[PDB]
Amino acid sequence: TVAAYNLTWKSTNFKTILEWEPKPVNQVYTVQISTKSGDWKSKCFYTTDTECDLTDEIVKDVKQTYLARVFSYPEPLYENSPEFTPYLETNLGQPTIQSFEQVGTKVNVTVEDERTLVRRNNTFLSLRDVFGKDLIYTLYYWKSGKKTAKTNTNEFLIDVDKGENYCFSVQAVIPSRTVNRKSTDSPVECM
Amino acid sequence: IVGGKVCPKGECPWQVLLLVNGAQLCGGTLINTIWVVSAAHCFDKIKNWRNLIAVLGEHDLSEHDGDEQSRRVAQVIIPSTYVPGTTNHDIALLRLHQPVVLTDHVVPLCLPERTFSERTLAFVRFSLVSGWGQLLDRGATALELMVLNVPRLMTQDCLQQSRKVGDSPNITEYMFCAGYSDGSKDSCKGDSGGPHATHYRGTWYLTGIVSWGQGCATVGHFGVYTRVSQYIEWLQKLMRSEPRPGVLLRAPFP
Amino acid sequence: ANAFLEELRPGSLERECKEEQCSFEEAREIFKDAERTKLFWISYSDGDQCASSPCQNGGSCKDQLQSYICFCLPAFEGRNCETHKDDQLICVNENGGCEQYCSDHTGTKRSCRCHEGYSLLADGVSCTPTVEYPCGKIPILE
Ligand SMILES: CCS(=O)(=O)N[C@H](Cc1ccc(-c2ccccc2)cc1)C(=O)N[C@@H](CCC(N)=O)C(=O)NCc1ccc(C(=N)N)cc1
Ligand SMILES: *[C@@H]1O[C@H](CO)[C@@H](O)[C@H](O)[C@H]1O
Ligand SMILES: *[C@@H]1O[C@@H](C)[C@@H](O)[C@@H](O)[C@@H]1O
Ligand SMILES: [Ca+2]
Ligand SMILES: [Ca+2]
Ligand SMILES: [Ca+2]
Ligand SMILES: [Ca+2]
Ligand SMILES: [Ca+2]
Ligand SMILES: [Ca+2]
Ligand SMILES: [Ca+2]
Ligand SMILES: [Ca+2]
Ligand SMILES: [Ca+2]
Repeated sequence: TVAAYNLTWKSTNFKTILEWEPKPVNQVYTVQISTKSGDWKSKCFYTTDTECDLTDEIVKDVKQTYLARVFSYPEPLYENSPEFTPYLETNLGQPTIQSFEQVGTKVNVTVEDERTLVRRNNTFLSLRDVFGKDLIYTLYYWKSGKKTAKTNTNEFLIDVDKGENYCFSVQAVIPSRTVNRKSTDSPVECM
Repeated sequence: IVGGKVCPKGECPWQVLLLVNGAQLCGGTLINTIWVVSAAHCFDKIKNWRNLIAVLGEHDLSEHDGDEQSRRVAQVIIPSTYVPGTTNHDIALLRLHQPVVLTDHVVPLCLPERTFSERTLAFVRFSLVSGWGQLLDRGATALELMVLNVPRLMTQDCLQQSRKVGDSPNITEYMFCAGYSDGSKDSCKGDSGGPHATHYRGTWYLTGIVSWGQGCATVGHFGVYTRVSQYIEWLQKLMRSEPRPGVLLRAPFP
Repeated sequence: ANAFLEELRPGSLERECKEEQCSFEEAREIFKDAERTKLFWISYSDGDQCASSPCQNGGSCKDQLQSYICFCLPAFEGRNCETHKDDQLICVNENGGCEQYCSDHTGTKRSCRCHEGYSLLADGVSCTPTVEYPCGKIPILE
């Protein structure tokens, strides 16, 4: 047998899946995940896939730092994954502009408060519920010349010239972060 | 025990104190009224085999009370594969001349089944190690029974996380590391033979034996314990056997 | 899309990219600027990866750039919610829910057992002491 390698975390909005190599040839795998002081919990028992969904475990506490390892079968050979702290590393999904209403000389651009995989009371918490104040949205618009705005909520209130039509695009951002601080730009919307 | 705390009297009921000629020798673990599991190396320099005593219900070596029960050790069984002066197969099964009385202060630790221990107990992060050993490397032994919670490591991690040294003992499949590499906590020489007990769903089980390590709580090193799961069958078969004429007995392993 | 002579008319996002499928060039004629056209095109032409209905067992698909995300129902997990959480009753998985010993059995459910001095309760998973001083229990704390 050969130990797995290139263990990588694929996480967006807390949907976290561990991936690895190589493509199993006469060998199966079993994944174990834990917190530094917690017990090891097994997942994807004897799977032949080269991936393992660990979402249900990490959403139990997104602020904890998890370590996972992949056991190889024809103590067993294994490889550790990098440490993973959900709250600080899960990628922010592509946002969606929910709407925008013009009121005189101003426009209110609202950003959809998308849900995450974090469960709570039989429901999925929104990106706002999870990050609270650590999350802000940035607006990149233009008169149809670049313009930008920032909000700590899910809405932007900006000035617009009467008659002219504008186009908008937003990004979810967690300023305090060091890695994956921003999501990709949302689709472009035009009034 | 380095960096631990006193085990409140009665909270380490399976802990055994082994003496030779009345002198402190090693620790041990009671697993039933007549049998005690300790470390093989504890007997490397024993001359008077008829003077080995096992004390149960001990706590404070400077005060005597009614929870103490002494028993002559009628037999010391060591694997034929163990070599004095070394570290592999560091385990000994001791038969007490007379069974001890089970009380609130004298209770045996459970010897688990092999697969349960390998598949479940081995992945419980923390376990307790205890004894009246040195409080510091090269220091004095303890008067009151000490206990410490240490995390277990798979051998591959132990090796990768330990300072690569010269030709030191190898970590075999009959051992496992546990503890810390920052020089703060670990068991020590005088704790040898004592239990490495694992708590799982309301019950404690014997998973290891204080065996060896480079110094005690040495930066870049972990304590090493005999991997008891490898000896479950060996132990069970011996406990069902008849005693031999002499005290020392070497039984084949496997 | 382009119909006979429609290109005589000024560019319209609504008539061209919303009510119809517009090519990159058509999009470029509306937005003009290069970066603006690309910012729009990346999402417009990405295609909805949720179209295949990849999320199994009643899960909900959430579209993303060149990917998707499956939100599963409580009793399911996996990239596509393909894993049945109620079908993992095996010994390696949290000791099969057994309080003490666990034995697997192909074809049927795993069974639980206990160490000497304990008996398996009616629930088939728990173990209760059958003696006064069972192993592994600390009297003064019980
Ligand atoms: C360094 C001498 S030592 O500190 O006594 N370590 C030796 C092994 C050992 C380790 C390392 C080397 C070594 C060799 C080359 C280069 C550097 C070091 C050599 C021997 C060692 O541990 N030897 C055994 C006895 C061997 C016998 N049958 O007589 C021993 O002392 N056991 C008691 C013990 C219990 C717990 C710990 C602990 N948790 N911490 C440490 C020790
Ligand atoms: C639906 O389309 C996506 C595109 O990525 C594919 O990954 C799924 O397997 C399919 O069901
Ligand atoms: C999407 O989310 C999943 C979990 C289910 O609740 C579906 O009914 C819903 O559409
Ligand atoms: Ca005493
Ligand atoms: Ca057209
Ligand atoms: Ca057109
Ligand atoms: Ca056109
Ligand atoms: Ca229309
Ligand atoms: Ca048309
Ligand atoms: Ca053109
Ligand atoms: Ca054209
Ligand atoms: Ca898409």
